[PDB]
Amino acid sequence: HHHHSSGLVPRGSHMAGNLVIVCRDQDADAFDQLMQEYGSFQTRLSSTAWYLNMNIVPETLQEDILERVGKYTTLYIFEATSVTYNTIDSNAAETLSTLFG
Amino acid sequence: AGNLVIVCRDQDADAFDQLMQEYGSFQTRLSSTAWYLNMNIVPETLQEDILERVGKYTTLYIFEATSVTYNTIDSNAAETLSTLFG
Ligand code: NA
Ligand code: NA
Repeated sequence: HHHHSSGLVPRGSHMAGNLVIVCRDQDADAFDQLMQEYGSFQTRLSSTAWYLNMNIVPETLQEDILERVGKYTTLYIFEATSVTYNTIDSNAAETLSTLFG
Repeated sequence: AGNLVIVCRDQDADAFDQLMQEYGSFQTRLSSTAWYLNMNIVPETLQEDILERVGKYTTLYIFEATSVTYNTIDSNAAETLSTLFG
């Protein structure tokens, strides 16, 4: 079973807010430093994209990030309602089912 | 339509971007490894399509999005999101 999907459901330890944060390549390392502050509630999907399970209004996260990295920084924050994904890595798959619900 | 965010690993960036071209003005590239797509497509169908063309061991994530907030230097992304997202 390498194909998976989740409706990112709030119930139990899965918070209601499901966010996808994307930056530009040039800011990858700075966004990662910042995302690590959210602990086990985020995971890095690529050098420039993260998933965050947290009850935070997107515009508020945006103001927070711009205050730290600078107001001329490019970023995109989406509220997600589902995820469909594929991985070949057994270790990444268990992290992800847990993080996604 | 539906609002999708597609993310791959850095190793696959060139292959994904070639493939995302078929969606024309309905997609915009946000970074090397992330795209926004405005299209009426089932996410598992998009996923099966991608895996058939890039390889079945490829890592990918497809999110259905219900809102976006952004600040950007990329004129194509600003225009595509502000016009198509809703
Ligand atoms: Na939220
Ligand atoms: Na096809």
